[PDB]
Amino acid sequence: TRSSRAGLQFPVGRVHRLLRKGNYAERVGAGAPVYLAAVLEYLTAEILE
DNA sequence: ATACGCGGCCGCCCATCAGAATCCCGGTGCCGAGGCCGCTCAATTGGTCGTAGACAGCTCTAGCACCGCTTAAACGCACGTACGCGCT
Repeated sequence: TRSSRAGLQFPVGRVHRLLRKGNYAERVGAGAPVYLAAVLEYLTAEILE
């Protein structure tokens, strides 16, 4: 389930919703919620340490 | 009248009993992961429809290349002036 299937530490089923409610393009590409959680986690980790 | 005795005082080394101080073991407070949890409202699940957008065909602009006549602009150097910058 999202983190699982994706294999990330970030919420994949949270940024998908905001990107569709922000109202960016007409519909949303399937690519992004998942990809978009990934880089975010990556940045998150780069600072903490 | 005249000579002997001594008396506590005292420096001396020498003895006894308490207090100061270092080491052998310590309790205490603060910070940060943990656990617990629970009412719940946002994500997920299973599902339909339709429409963007991938994709293949097509044609039809414009970006490339290439050349040579013409010449304005760059080049390099020579000479000195009037600033950069150092000192006071």
